[PDB]
Amino acid sequence: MIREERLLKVLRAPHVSEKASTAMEKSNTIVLKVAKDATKAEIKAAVQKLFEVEVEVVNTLVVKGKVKRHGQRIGRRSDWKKAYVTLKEGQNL
Amino acid sequence: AVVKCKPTSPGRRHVVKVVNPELHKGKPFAPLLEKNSKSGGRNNNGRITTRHIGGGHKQAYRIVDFKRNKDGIPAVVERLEYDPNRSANIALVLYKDGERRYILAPKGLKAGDQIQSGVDAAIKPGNTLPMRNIPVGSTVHNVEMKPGKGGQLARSAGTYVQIVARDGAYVTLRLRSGEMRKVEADCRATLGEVGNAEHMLRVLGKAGAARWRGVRPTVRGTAMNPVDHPHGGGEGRNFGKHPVTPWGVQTKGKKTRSNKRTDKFIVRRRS
Amino acid sequence: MKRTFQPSVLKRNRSHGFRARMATKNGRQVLARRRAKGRARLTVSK
RNA sequence: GCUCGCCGGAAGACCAAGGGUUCCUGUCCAACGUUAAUCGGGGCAGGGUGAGUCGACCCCUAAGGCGAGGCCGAAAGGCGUAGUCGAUGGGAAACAGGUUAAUAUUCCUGUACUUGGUGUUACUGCGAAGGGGGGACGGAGAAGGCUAUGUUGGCCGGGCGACGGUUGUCCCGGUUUAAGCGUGUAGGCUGGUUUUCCAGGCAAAUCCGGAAAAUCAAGGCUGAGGCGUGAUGACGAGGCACUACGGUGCUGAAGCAACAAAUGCCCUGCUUCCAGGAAAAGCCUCUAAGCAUCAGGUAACAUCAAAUCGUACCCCAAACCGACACAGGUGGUCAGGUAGAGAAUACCAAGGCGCUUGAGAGAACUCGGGUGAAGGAACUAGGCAAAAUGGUGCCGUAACUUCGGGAGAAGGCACGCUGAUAUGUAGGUGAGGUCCCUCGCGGAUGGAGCUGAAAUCAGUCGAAGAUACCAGCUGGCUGCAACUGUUUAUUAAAAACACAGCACUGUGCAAACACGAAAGUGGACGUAUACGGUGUGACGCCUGCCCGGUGCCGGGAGGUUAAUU
RNA sequence: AGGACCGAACCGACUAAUGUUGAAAAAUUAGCGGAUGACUUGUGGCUGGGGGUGAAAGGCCAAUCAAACCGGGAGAUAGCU
Repeated sequence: MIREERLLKVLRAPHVSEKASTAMEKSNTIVLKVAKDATKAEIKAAVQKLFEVEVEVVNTLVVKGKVKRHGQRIGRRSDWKKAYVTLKEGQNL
Repeated sequence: AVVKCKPTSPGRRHVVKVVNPELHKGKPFAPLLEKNSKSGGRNNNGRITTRHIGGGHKQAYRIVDFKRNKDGIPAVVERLEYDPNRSANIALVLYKDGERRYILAPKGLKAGDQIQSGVDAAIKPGNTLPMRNIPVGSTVHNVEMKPGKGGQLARSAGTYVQIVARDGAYVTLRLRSGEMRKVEADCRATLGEVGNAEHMLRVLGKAGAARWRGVRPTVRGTAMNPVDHPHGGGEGRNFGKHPVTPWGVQTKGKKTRSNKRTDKFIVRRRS
Repeated sequence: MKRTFQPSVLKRNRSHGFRARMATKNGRQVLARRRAKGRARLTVSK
């Protein structure tokens, strides 16, 4: 499922928002931006090795980037992948 | 039996239908079924090549044994069936070795009757054998034109052929068209007439009845415009043409047979 | 009333898509003329 | 915020297609919004779409597409075999509750299920691209059993009324609970088991098919719903606490029965008819090549896995197709109360709205309506338009007729409410009890309770009882076309086209004919009771004379006559 | 049983008024015909321009079809304005 070079490139950033904070307080679930091509398996092992915590389940979605017009021309933001990584009951960080 | 319908509605008054209680009710023998793809009269270019074909009921194809070359093994007729693909009826026959086939149902044949094919089968209705061993004068149907190729002559409901002569390797047949034709005597034929002679006594009674059979309307040429048909348009009802096909060829009277390679088998043309 | 454009992405792509142009010599010429004109959109794609 | 009004088989809710952030929150108002705009589907920023079992992908094919070689064609290319693609169809599995400003059968809580891998253990013949089964199939109709759902009663909580009465035969509200698991019911289909033999199933078969004995009468298969369990729970009016007054927390009564009842389910059924009603895989079974103490098969427990993409929002529309925030167009699903035959119609519930210029005024004239003295088609090309008729039951109904029709012909009578028959009837449903039982979701008996049209008699209110909405005008003579259909999308729906029926004529199958320089294909997996072309146009009585002209069919002697020599 | 009868949905389009710089480049309102059939409709497919398709009106083939649309021959030609 893993090879360390790949594992280091899969997790991109913490995602901060009220939904992401509540998901931590209420469900011990951390919300992340991950590599667009990442799989739930890679995310689960990357989190388990790097952040050194035990993972229960990983859920993922793909966010469509918003379009912004500019007179006669449009710009488009990038799609990215969101990961809801649920930690095991014994919460850490 | 042919039955008239009562005029409880105007499209019923003239219906006269062929109802045969000998025919199996319900479903056929599935292992002899194939798919049957309707065409709308269009060829592999997607063009209408034969007009007036379209719609009408879906149909499954019954695999019918026109060759009748399971020689030596007797068979019994299990039942007569309705076949949507043809005017004749068919018989489901069971061979002594467990095999089942369909055959054209000859007149008089019914469940229980025994059939058989081969050089030595008995001279009786529903039997098949090479015409060099059917007595001159007999009445046959499902006649082969080449040995072992499969029956092609006199299959439609009520038709039959008469062997009027045998000489050399060739028999002479009076086809149902009236034509006298030579066919080689090793060709197979089945004794009797094709069943369901009352087929020609049906009266569809209404337009929808022809639609159920996949026949679309015919539009008369003289009802068109000149650009569409040589029978032109006019101004009120006008004609004054010599009647032709939509493609300018003389209908009514012009011979269109042109086959020098088979001329030699035609003893006398139909009259 | 009912108008002439009734959309269907599946039918759009089959009649006019990139692969449909590529399938015939003349469709491949539609794409040549279009690349020589310098178009941004060769066909309507995803 | 309190009222009023509108839709309610939609103007509500949910899908697909299509769109693509329009979704939620904050903030802003120039432009966009047919007005103002603090508001917005507008600007700016941030947030938001969570799946083994919902869809896609995936396996399987349909029409059809593509197509190694190949056949054909000046080139380009056309067609096509093996194959390979292609859903609008077939194929494993998840439900109820809670939660967010915005997602949820995806998160959480509870309770499940499916198919694979790995291990353990007991038993065991395993094995396919092949065989067989199965999957797997129409229309119409009948009506029995049910559920969804509703109504009443009971039960529980609350109520005692702004103005005469209201502790009662009173008022209001609630009375909800899934998949899964167990049971195998109303009902549907079918005889079962053993042995032996065999020209079929491309070889093989223990399977299918066929044959022959033996033997038992009950065996198997399918199957809504109910009941139980799931549920020690969830949901639940309300209560008590807090509250930034938006909310949050804790707690929580009854949760039954009877009757009615679908167009949903049993039903891919049953009955019946002719027009005779996909394919392939998954699946079950059979063997072949093989493998034989291996492998593999079946089972229980355990363990692991089920990736990836979609998921926001609009969706009969202000977000899709219409240049517009356009009276247009857009496939499927859901179906509450009263009246009603009803999915018509009227009023309502849930839910959603008052349609993005308003304020006054109360002229002509225009638009859309209501009423009208006397007359009643005198109008006009024409009763154009209006007005009128309109329901159910019973009585009754002409010429003509192809005996079906004409016919709802025409015309007439009854119609509300209350009581009696009967404090609720005929009927429908059906409990306790008693008895039997191959004991059950059983049978008989029994008739309580519940529900309930219609009739007659008597009485009674109004001008009027099919009172509203809703809802045929009728008759006589005649042209034309038999009829139902079809047609000039957008000035013509007709007497025009079609039609069943009739005739002529071609066509012996490598058919005629048609699309194609061709290959190939349609005709047709049809075969003269068939297929094409042409005309006529149900049916009834019938269809006469003319072959000179033009056309077509047949003819061979003579004349004339091409390339060629 | 029925191209059977009455009648919503659904399909159609006989009459009239309105509208005609429309709410709408064909509609709206009141009426109207079919409504188990030659019915109606979703998804996808096939047929291509002297060609298709046509229950036939020269109808339809992407808002003007007795020969579509686009590009090219092209500055066709115009004894005409």
